[PDB]
Amino acid sequence: TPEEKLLRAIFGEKASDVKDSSLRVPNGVSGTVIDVQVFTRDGVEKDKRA
Amino acid sequence: EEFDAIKIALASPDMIRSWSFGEVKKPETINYRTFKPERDGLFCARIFGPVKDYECLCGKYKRLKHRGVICEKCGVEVTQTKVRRERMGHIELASPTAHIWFLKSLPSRIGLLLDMPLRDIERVLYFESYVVIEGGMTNLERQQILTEEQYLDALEEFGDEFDAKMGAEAIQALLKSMDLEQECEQL
Amino acid sequence: AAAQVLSSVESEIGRTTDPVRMYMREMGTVELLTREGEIDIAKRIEDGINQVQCSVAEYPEAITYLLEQYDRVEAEEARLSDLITGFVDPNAESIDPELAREKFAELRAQYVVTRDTIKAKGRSHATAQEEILKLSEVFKQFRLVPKQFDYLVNSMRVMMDRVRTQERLIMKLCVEQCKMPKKNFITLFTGNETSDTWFNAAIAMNKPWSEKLHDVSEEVHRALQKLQQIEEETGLTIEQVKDINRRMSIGEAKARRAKKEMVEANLRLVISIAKKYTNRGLQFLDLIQEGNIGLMKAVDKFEYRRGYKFSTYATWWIRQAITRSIADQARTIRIPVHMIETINKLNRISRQMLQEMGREPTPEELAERMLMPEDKIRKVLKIAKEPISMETPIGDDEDSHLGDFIEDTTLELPLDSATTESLRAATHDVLAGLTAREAKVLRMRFGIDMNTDYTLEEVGKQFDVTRERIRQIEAKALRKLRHPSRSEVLRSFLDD
Amino acid sequence: VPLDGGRFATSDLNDLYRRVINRNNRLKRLLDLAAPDIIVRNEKRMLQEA
Repeated sequence: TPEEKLLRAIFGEKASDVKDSSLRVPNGVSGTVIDVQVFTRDGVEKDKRA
Repeated sequence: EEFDAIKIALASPDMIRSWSFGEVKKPETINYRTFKPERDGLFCARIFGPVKDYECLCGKYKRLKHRGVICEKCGVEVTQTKVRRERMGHIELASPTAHIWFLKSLPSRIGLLLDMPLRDIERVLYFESYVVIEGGMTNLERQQILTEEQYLDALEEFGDEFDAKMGAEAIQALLKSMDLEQECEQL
Repeated sequence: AAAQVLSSVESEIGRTTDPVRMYMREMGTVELLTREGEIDIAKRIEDGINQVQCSVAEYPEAITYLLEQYDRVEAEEARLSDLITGFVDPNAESIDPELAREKFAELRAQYVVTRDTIKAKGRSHATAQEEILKLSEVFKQFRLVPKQFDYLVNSMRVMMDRVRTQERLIMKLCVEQCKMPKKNFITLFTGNETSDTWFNAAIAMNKPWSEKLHDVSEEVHRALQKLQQIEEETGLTIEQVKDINRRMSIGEAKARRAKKEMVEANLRLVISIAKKYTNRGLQFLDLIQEGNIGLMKAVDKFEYRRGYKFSTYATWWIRQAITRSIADQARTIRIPVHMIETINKLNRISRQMLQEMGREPTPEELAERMLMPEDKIRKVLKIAKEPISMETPIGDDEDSHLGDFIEDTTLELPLDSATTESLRAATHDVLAGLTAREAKVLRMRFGIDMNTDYTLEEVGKQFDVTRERIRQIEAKALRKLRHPSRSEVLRSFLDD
Repeated sequence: VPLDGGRFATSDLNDLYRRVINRNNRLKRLLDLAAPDIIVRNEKRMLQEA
């Protein structure tokens, strides 16, 4: 919308077109992680994380 | 906008055509590569409007200011998404069809208006036997059923005056040729 | 054994609505004629085709139009499109201009020697009749490609329909007006065929019921002028045209009867192929209809000169039709035939891979054996998935279906709507608090509370020709908007 | 709409309309090619059933 365009022109920030679909913790859940599990296919590399 | 009553009646073919804004011919839904509807599919963007919020099919008509501009390449009217909610389409059929729930629902109002049991109109609609629409000669009259052999035996004798069709067409011709006032007076 | 079967079925059916039984009853009446019926049907079809060819040869306007089209396509001296494949192309009982000219030389010679013999004592001369018979016998040895044969048949049908419509219009304008008998009208119309001498004879006759004729006499000649113009454009006799039309109609009726007989005889073969190909697909009725369409398309191109059985040809055509139908239809999304064939090949390979190894086929080994990149295999495995129904129960209990289980992520939510409303209200308030012309330029440049978003030159031509002054005004407005005392209320919208 | 599991969720009414349109197209192709009486009756019965 022209309002957001004017706001971006005023602030002059980059604001790259990148979605924010990260996983969050549900509300009211305060705990501790025991262990994480990363499962990928044979084509994609482990990427130094797994 | 405030309505007073709720009316219910039979729909007219021309009115159903006027309700729609295009005819659906191909049953294609989407493509396996792009999710864009076909130009003649079920939910095509040309007949039912745009998919996204004020955006054409090929993504060329940006700048939402352009409202009601028919494209030359895709032909999508730039409007809102809720337009698809309050609009419908239509299908042009080749042969007429008898409404199932008009005779299957008790007390078979079609058979009551035509003075004929349900079995007879079922045999007529399912193309099991032929029915005489209107007979000018003194041999047969309206509402006369003839089998496959009887129809061939009666067709080789006379001609150009024995009116008989198959199912929906015969019933439509009978409903068109019948007179309500004369039948009411007779009753 | 036809009437008794129908009677027993009609007496046994207790209001049954099974289409399969109805189809079996409709196809079960016609029996089979092995090694003796199909040959006779093909012979009758060939006789009808020969009769149609003779009727066309007796109609020189079709040959004239063909020669005109050939001259038009040859006048450019460079044309090798698909139109040549639709030409005559006679067989010896690829394409080259030499053989074409060699075969058309005698045809053109016969045409130019017959056109000159038209005025020889009339159109019904002995020499002219012999020349027409020779031309017809020569044309009988030329098999026409259906590509342009269908167009010629359609043109002849249109001409015949126009002639019949004119005749029916004249008959109506005569009957509905004067109540004239058909016996005393059609006879004279066929006997004279030249002028209105029959009308003068009818006027000379008493006919007390024909006194009401002056109000339609001005229209009778006006209607017959159209027939006169049609005759002048054609240039042939009405009797010969009517005879050709009747012969063509009889031939077409015989051909249609033979085709219907062949279809009724091969319905059992079609249903046998359907039973041999018993897949659920869409429905058995659609498969039977596709098989019938394939059978008709095969009959429209089948000949008995090969000395083989029609069963194999019909089976091949029905298999092709069913393959095309199952590749195009019988699925939610449309998948091309090539993609279907590739999926079938990949499945046939995976079948052997699992039989040899015992584990699910890995994409790497499948791509190595197929000699194709892994991207294509991955795309095929991703796309080849049947869509899930909308009324599938989420749990073991059939209480709640999949009707409401998907969120509506297409439209916006009240949160963003209220955020945008507050933002636009704040921007409007800021613009109202600033200078008038500054706010006007900012609204005309960006499009706040405006439909069109003007550019620099447009805002210039509207306000001031000097485009640099507009740029300075915009920059000053931006610098005043970036002031902290006025941006302390807009900094909160930094994330949005 | 595509489901969260990377698959598509179709509707039965879409399939019904597709069947009706396919039968109508078959009926039109049969009428344009002068189909026999039995085939025309069967196609009309199928269209009525659809």
